[PDB]
Amino acid sequence: GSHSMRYFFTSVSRPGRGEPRFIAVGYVDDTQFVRFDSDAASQKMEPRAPWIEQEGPEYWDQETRNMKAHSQTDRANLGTLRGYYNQSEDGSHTIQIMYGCDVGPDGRFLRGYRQDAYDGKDYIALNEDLRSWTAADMAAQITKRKWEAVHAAEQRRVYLEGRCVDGLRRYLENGKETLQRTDPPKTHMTHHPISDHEATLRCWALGFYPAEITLTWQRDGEDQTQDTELVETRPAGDGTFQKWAAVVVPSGEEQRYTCHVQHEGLPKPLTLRW
Amino acid sequence: MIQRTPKIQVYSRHPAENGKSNFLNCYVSGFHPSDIEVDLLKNGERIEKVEHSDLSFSKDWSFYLLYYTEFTPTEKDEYACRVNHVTLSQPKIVKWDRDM
Amino acid sequence: EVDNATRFASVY
Repeated sequence: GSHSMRYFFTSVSRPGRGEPRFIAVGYVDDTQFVRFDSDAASQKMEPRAPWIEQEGPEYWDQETRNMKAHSQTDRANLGTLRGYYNQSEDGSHTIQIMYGCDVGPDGRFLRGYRQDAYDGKDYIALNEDLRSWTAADMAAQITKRKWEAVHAAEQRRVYLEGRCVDGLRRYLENGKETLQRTDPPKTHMTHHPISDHEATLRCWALGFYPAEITLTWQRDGEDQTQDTELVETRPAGDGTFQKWAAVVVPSGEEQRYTCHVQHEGLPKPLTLRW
Repeated sequence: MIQRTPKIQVYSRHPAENGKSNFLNCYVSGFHPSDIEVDLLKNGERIEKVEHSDLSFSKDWSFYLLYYTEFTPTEKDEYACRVNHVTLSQPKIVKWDRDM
Repeated sequence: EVDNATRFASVY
């Protein structure tokens, strides 16, 4: 299928405390493969998937140098934004950055992203044209003027269409055994009486990869929803994911209900009947 | 500056079978700021070997973290997740239900 | 492979 690489960066100022806390993670699809954590002993870019360990020491020295550099630039930007907004030095503030690229089944660039947030809200973002910026407020307009003057969009475009794609393509090859697999969901269905007259029917999807999935309860073929309790998709902790959908049904009619499961690891969607 | 309260799910990596080694997860998501306290509880006492994933975030910038510990469920032992965050007035405790 | 945060293009 198609594939994606994403890096997520969080800097949190802790005033009177140490330097800002900085955590960086990288993913290919829903698989984490690197991390950098300034509160960890390592002070280096560390592997989090096995297929990245075959990268040589020059890779780990470049990614580590770049992560430290990202940390430093965030530290400075924290002070800059504090000045733009006239916020006091005593409060803790957060910069978050996401960027990365998508390729299709042919390995060609399909989408690229770079977005920056301050205190949990959009700050500035590269547009899908990879040439212009959206500034979320008055302060980000200051940054937008600077980045227009310094040709930042072209530099980001070069990275997104270039080294981002090159690395993603390599990681997909070096980790094809895992990154390019799908694990289909294993579905359970469980019965939970609420009274003599009602019962919950819970449809489970377990051990599935990648995380995107759709669970629907249907009564006589008709997609319930409205009264279908759905929980957020959640990590099992082994690289697979879980989810369940629950529907309260009148006692006696459970056999009319069916659970519908759509997932990319399934050749056809499933309909399971109670 | 914003605040978002965490969502909490407490669950096991594998379907629970008493006497069989497993992992006890607490998944906290949708929260901001990133400062959060998450403890896993065994009959009300705090389990010490508890690790977490690296801080990451969703499309809306809200954070998520998985806290987990190796455990062996029994039919009588009670497990829970205790979560504190600036948006919670008191620590919130969600008991582990093997049925969710 | 991460991007570079060392140019004027990274400064707010």
